[PDB]
Amino acid sequence: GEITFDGIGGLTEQIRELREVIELPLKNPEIFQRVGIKPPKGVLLYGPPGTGKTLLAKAVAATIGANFIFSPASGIVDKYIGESARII
Amino acid sequence: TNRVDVLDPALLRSGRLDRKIEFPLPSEDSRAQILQIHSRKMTTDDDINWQELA
Ligand SMILES: Nc1ncnc2c1ncn2[C@@H]1O[C@H](COP(=O)(O)OP(=O)(O)OP(=O)(O)O)[C@@H](O)[C@H]1O
Repeated sequence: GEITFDGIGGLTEQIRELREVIELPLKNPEIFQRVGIKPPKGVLLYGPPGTGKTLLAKAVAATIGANFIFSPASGIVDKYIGESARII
Repeated sequence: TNRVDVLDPALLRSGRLDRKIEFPLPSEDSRAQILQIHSRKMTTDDDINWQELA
């Protein structure tokens, strides 16, 4: 399913700072080429529990249209030696 | 659970365990009801006045 991207509200500023990393360098790597700066990668979302840090990621992954891997961090550990190494 | 102060906030909070139901000690009147459903199973008499014991 899909969740609207205004259905997340009150945090309209954090939605725009996340798009500065994810939306922008996908379409226009020509703008980051002008200044001469290497595009940013790697975003860390952190805050008090329940603020909506998962909701923000959920909405933006149904919207953008790029291929999307979703991974519970603890779901890729395996018993066998180094099998957890092959997954990542 | 019997220690709720210990569990961290990601296990609690609404949207996970919405309701947080507290259990109070049986009140002086409840003691009367309680003693009376456990005694039915064994022999009773009319000597007993459960109101006293509660
Ligand atoms: N900013 C918000 N606007 C509207 N609803 C919100 C917002 N933040 C949270 N919610 C509500 O909270 C629900 C779940 O919150 P969410 O799971 O995003 O918290 P979380 O920060 O991911 O929790 P955790 O720390 O356990 O990962 C959503 O389905 C929504 O109903």
